[PDB]
Order: sequence, then C-alpha cells, then structure tokens
Amino acid sequence: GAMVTAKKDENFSEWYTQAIVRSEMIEYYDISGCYIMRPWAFHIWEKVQRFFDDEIKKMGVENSYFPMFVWVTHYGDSPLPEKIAIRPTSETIMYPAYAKWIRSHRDLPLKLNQWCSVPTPFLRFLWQEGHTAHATEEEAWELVLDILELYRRWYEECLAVPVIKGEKSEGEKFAGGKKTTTVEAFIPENGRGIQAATSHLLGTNFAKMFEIEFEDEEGHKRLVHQTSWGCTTRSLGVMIMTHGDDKGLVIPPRVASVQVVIIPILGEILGKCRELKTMLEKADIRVRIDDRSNYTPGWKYNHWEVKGVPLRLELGPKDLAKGTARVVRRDTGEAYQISWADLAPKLLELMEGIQRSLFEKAKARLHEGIEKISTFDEVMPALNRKHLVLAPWCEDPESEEQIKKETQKLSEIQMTGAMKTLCIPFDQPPMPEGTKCFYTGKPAKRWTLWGRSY
Amino acid sequence: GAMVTAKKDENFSEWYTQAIVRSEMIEYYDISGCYIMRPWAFHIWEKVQRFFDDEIKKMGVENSYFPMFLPEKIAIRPTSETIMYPAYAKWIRSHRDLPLKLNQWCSVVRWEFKQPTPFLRTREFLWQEGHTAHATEEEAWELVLDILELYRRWYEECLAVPVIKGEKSEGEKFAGGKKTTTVEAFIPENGRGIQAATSHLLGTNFAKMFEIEFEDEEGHKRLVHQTSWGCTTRSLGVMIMTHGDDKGLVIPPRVASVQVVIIPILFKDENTGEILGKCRELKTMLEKADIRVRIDDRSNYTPGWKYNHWEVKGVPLRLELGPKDLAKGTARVVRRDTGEAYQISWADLAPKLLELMEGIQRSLFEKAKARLHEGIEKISTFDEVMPALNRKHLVLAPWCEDPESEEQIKKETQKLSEIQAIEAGDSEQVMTGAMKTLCIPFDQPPMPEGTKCFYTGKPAKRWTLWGRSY
Repeated sequence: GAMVTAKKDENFSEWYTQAIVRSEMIEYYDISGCYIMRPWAFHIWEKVQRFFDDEIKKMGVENSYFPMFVWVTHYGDSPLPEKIAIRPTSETIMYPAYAKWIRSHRDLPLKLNQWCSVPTPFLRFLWQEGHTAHATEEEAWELVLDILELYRRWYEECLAVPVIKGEKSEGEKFAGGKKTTTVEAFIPENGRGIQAATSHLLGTNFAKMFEIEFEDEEGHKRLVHQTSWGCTTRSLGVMIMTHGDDKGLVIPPRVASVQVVIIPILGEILGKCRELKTMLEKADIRVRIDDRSNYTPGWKYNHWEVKGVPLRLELGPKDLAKGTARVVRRDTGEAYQISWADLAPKLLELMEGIQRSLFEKAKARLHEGIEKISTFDEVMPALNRKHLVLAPWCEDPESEEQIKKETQKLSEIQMTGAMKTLCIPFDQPPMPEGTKCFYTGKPAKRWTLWGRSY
Repeated sequence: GAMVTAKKDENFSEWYTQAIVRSEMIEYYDISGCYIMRPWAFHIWEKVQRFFDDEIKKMGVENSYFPMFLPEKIAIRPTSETIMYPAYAKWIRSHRDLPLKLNQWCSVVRWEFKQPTPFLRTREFLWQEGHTAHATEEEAWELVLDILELYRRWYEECLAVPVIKGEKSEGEKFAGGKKTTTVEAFIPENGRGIQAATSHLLGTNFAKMFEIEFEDEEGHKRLVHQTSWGCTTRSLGVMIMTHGDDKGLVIPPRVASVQVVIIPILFKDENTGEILGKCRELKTMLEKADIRVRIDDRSNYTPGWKYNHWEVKGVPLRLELGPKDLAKGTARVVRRDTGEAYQISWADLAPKLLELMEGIQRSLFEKAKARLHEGIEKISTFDEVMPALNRKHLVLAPWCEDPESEEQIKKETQKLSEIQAIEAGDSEQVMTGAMKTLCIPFDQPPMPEGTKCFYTGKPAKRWTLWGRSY
C-alpha cells in the first residue's frame, strides 16, 4: 500500500523522501546518509550514462581508470608527494600522467573520461568526469561548449528538465580555471536554483603547475590548454522534483525502467496480455505485466502510479469483448480506448507526447519562476515569491559577497536564505546604454541570473 | 622505440611487465604498485562488459549499486553479503517477489600486494558481481550454469581464451555456499592453473543466516535458494598471457581498440599528399564496414618504428601503402599473430580484412586450445605427479574426493617440490610449489569400473584436474 501522503507544495522534503522510498528507488539502512540504488533509479542512470557515453565516444573521448581519492607558486614547483598532500584532488592524480604522456603536438588532443562511484539522496554517489588537453585555446573552448550542449541534451532531451546555459561568476567558477560554463535548473516548490552540470575551461593554469608542455610544428615548446567537466547523479534528483506530483513519481518515458504496465482484470485474458506484451516489446517498448494474485486492481494502480510509469494498460472482459484496451497516462489523467492493432504506434506517439508535455510544462514553470528586475528593492519580494531574479550586474566580485551577506541579513521574516549568482546566461537580453548595476550603481555589464540555491 | 626485450618463455614476469607497460595499456603511478588503466585496456574491458551486460539483461538481471561501509580476488573490502542480504531479507516477502536477480559493475583500488601483478594478483581491479534468490534450488542451479556459460563465452568468444568448466573441491569452494562452479585457465609459460571466473550455488545457508524467507502459494514460510557470481579484470591479464609472444601483445580482433592500423610509407617530399589522402579515404571506406581504423601519419618515426610500436600494442592487422602500392591499386596487409603478409586490392579491402580478422580470432583460439590440451596429462598413480609438475603441466587424475587427502597432497607436493635454493642470473617471481585441485571438470572423461584413487587407493569417484595454481 505504498501511497504518498505528504503534499508536494506543502511538505516538500517529506514528499521527496516518500517518493524516492515508496517507489522502490532507494533503500536506507541505520548508518547516516548511506543508501542503496535499486534498479528503478539505476535504470535511469544507465540510460543517461549510455547517452552521454556514446555522445562522447563520437567526440573521440576514451574511457579509463585512474586511482582517485575518497595555491599558485608552492603547489607547482614542489614534488608530487607534496602536491598530493596539498591538493588531494583528481587533477593532482591525473595531470602528472598527462605531463608524462604529452610530448609532441601529435599527442594532442588528449581526451579522457571516467565514470566513478564512492544528507538527502541524489542531492548530496555515482558521477562522471572528463579531462582534455589541446594545442590551442579555441579547440578547448569548442570542446567545452560541445560538452555543455551534451549536458543540455542530457537534461532536456532525456530527463525533460529545461536548463539554462550560462557562465559562472568569478566567485562561483572553478578555483584554478580561467572560465566555467554551467547549466542551471529551477525548483519552484522552494524557489531555488540548482547546478545541473558544469564544464570548465582550465586553459594553461594547470599546465603551468605540472609542466604539461608540447612541441608544436615549428618546434616551439608551448603549454597545453586543458578543460574539465563532470556530471553527477543529481540529474536524477532534479528529474524527480520537476515532474512528480501528489500521487508520487512521474518518470519521462525516455528513461523509464518499464514504460507501460499491463494490468489484468479478474482465463484467456492472461494469454492475450502476454501476446500484447510480446507485440509491444518488439517496438522498443519496455513492458511489465503485473499479474499479482491477491492484489486488487486499484492497489496495482496506486503502486505503478507511485513508481511513476508513464502509461498503464487495462484489459478486462468488456475490453476483451469490444476489441479495445484502456490506456491511461501518468502526467495527466487522460484515458484512451484504443484498438489492439493500433496499439504500438499510437502508444509510442503518446510516449513522445508525454515527454514533450513534461518538458514544455517544466519550461513554462521555469519562465514563470524568473523576474526581470532593475533595482535592488525588488529582490526581497521576488525571493519571497519563490522566484529567481535576472538583473544587470557589473560583475564585481566584492558586490556578489555584499549581496549575499545582505540578503542573508534581510532574512528577518522567519538550509540557507541568501541569494547568490546562479549564472550569467549565454542568451543575453539587450542591454541599454546607460543601464546601471542593480546593487552598486556602477555601469552594468551583463544580465545575471541570481537566486537562492542548493 | 619501446621494444619488448625479454623472452616470454624465459623471463615471464619481466615479459608481462614490459608488455603491459610498453603497449600503453597501463601506467605505474608510485612505488607501491598503484597504476592507471589506460584506454588501450579499458576498451577491452568495455567490450567484455557490454557483452556480459547485454547478455544478463536478457536473463532478467537488473543493475544496481551497493556502497561499502571463494569470491576470487575479494579477500579484502567490507564484504558484499553483509550489506546486500539484509536488504534482500527486507525485500523478499512472498513467491511473487521471486526470482530476484541483481548485478553491479564496480571498481576498487586498495593497498597493493607484496610482489603484485596488475590485471592478475592485485588489490586494484574492476569487476562485476551478481546475486540471485529463487524459490527452488533447481532454478537457482540453472541460473548458476547459465552464468557459467556466459563466462565461457566471455573468455572464448570475446578473448579467445579456452577455459575448463568444473566444480571446486570441498576445500577449495566457497565455504558458505553449497557448491561452487568455476572456469579454469592454464598458463603454459609457468605451467599454472588460474581461476578465470566463478559462479556459486549458495543454497539456503545465507538464507538461514540473514533470515531471507518467503511465503509460498499455500502459506508456508520457506527459505530462498541464493546464487552469486563475479568476474574481474583478471580476464584481461589472462588474455595478455595467452596470446602474447616475444614481440609483445596480440589482442583478438573482437576486443581490439584498433583493428587495422594504416601506415603510409613516405620517403622524401614527393608524392606525399596523394598517399595521405588515399590512406584517409581507405580509412573512411573501412570504417563504413564497422572496422576500427587508425592512421599513423607521424613523420618523426620511420615505418619500422611504427611496425614495432603497433606490434607491441597488439594491433592484429597493419596496412602498408607505399607509392608502388598507390600505382598498383593494392595494399600490403600484415597480420600480427603469424606475420604472414597479403596483397589485397582496394575494392577487396573491407571483405578480405573482415575475413582475416575472423581467421586470426579463430586461430588465436585454436592454438591456445591446443596448448591447453598439451598441458594436461592424464595419470593413474601418484609417482606420475612430480614429473608432470616439473614439465610445467597440469594433471587429470581419478580421485575419491576425500577432503583430508587434498591437504595431504598439497603438503606432499610442497615437500617434493625441492630446488628451492638456486636462482641463477635471472630471478623471477617465486610462487608456492604445492599442487591443489583446480576443478572437477564437467566434461568428465569416462571412468572404467574399479578405478582406484591415484593417491589414497580408495575407489575413485571422478576425474579431477590438479596443478600448481595462482
């Protein structure tokens, strides 16, 4: 009787917990935080993993395994045993091997990636990270933007979660990198931004510290231009929060463990159900026939609705007589009495329509969750409406810290509560000439998306 | 210009180290032995992983992830059973919940062994492990045998390494389970058997231990019949030892990262662009046939350097194209396994190369199978053991399957090993000289009535494969 009792707009954290637990997605035990990823979510992880892996195989990225863990001048001209102690990161492990392997320009580009594995689930796990080294900065930037587009496709085309491409501020970018691109998603229930995925342009900063030098065509020793990117299982959690409802989970059909479940209504109907399942499995459709004995049909309805199957198929005596089956979708309560012959094509059409509907509704909520302001006195109401803000900014690093401190102090009205830079979006609205910064008053530079975040 | 200098049948350990390092499929990181797995070997691991995963997904096995707070290479780590089987008991409630089939692909790196061997005896490896629970013992045993057949296909159809299916002795099986099946491989250069993969019939012991019960159709609470299996990157190591030669590695074309390497022959600054463009269009043509191709147009190295480089890396086929071959409209394809050269027209390149590839794979398999057949001696009495062991061979003997007799034989063969005091001008890795049961093979040779045990003299039960092991 796994039935979600908490309401999504009321008790959001308890709703998330009940949704991820009751749907047989994860399983806790007594120690704090640790959980087990049951197949219901690991199938989604696999699907997105296969997508990203094939797409980076096309780009020439090769997978590998490095033994990874669990300031300017000194870290750089110090030996590797001390470099590991100072910064025990994946860069300190990988980039010495990069310096050993890279010697000639014909050794570039070097593209490596690894899928690694080692509170609240799916927020703070499995992930992937990749590192590249190129001969020029233009090639590095091209690869960074390609990976960011791959992340946009990961979130929007697979999980139906709309993300905003942008550039991180000087305070939120990678510490040693030159520039950091990102994609951002929005959770309306708490009105908070979240970093969906990240992609960094490291440049020659790390090549300086590890002496990752190469000889070009003219025989000149030049530094490589490195990039690094990564994406975690957070994509699952976001995908859980943007589509679920009070009934439970709603999983987009492109990543569903089982896309359509066939429920009998209670002799020959079981054979006809198996025939329909064999017919549907041929057309790429993932089918599971829930032929439980004692469980009532409504119990199975609630079970598969909590699990979040996009479509469920009912076949009863009247359905067997009139020649049609009763399919019902999960995002909305729309039902369809459809013939057995036209089952597979119209079912996959319904699946694509459900995916597009989920993405479009999430994009509409995203657009409704952003307020384009101009002066600072609008930030506190906009934040109190569970919304993000898009304001003109001069991109002064001190101003960001000042705004965060003041917005945290302006939390008199009873995680955190401060407002930080989500990103400087690539899609920049037009900036009038004399436009001033929304906080300092200096000449503004670009439109920056701010808001509360995870 | 990294060449493999050690002879494979003279300095086997040095040969293995040179072969894995100079082929750019491994990179040692520090003094402890910690190493990086480079894409040249990770591609083979990805191929075998894709095969096994697609095959077990047809069996209804679903992938999952469990963290960390005989099973082959796992004499370390915090155990998988104590983490999984509590959740298994919490999940399984009725026969409707069965059968349960889970699997996970994992990787680990711990403090390295004393005198380690990467992709073999090492505390750093990638692997997969699966666990199942069934209502009956028959279904569980059938799944065990299906997984063992999948392992046989993993080693033979993918890596071209012949293996022997069998069951472990009472003293060499998973002590917690009921019966432990296995596949065994043979290394002739040191004459040692090795456990390629394992599949266990755990039975109801862990069901009792973790209270994993279920209600049947009538209502009685019964125990589940559990199985578990696993396979590591050790396969790669075996695939390295089985097909490698004095020149370096020989990778079967099915799992090769690069199947055909194109080497344009360019002398002087004349007719270079035409040859390069022709090599590029040939690469595109071959890629249109699902052939993995790569062109080595590096000018700082001569053709001989490239030959040795891609021979050490183990590319099964290389394609030479000079200006004379540009004129004749043909190319010279050299195979890595035997070295035989062929002259093939451009229109025949893709079909003849797909054919050469299959031929090299089958030959790679058949030669190793012949070596395996030649490394096993069928004996009848115990005084035949130490000779056959000194010939770096295994033995197939009739045995009564007495547990204490196996320990007696281990101690006796260790006492009779001798020569444990002369290392000449070439010291290698010293392993134990005792002989133990590798497996009781499924393919049992016929047993004539009245056959006595080769050691105890008691009535012999079955043919058992003994030998020195890893």
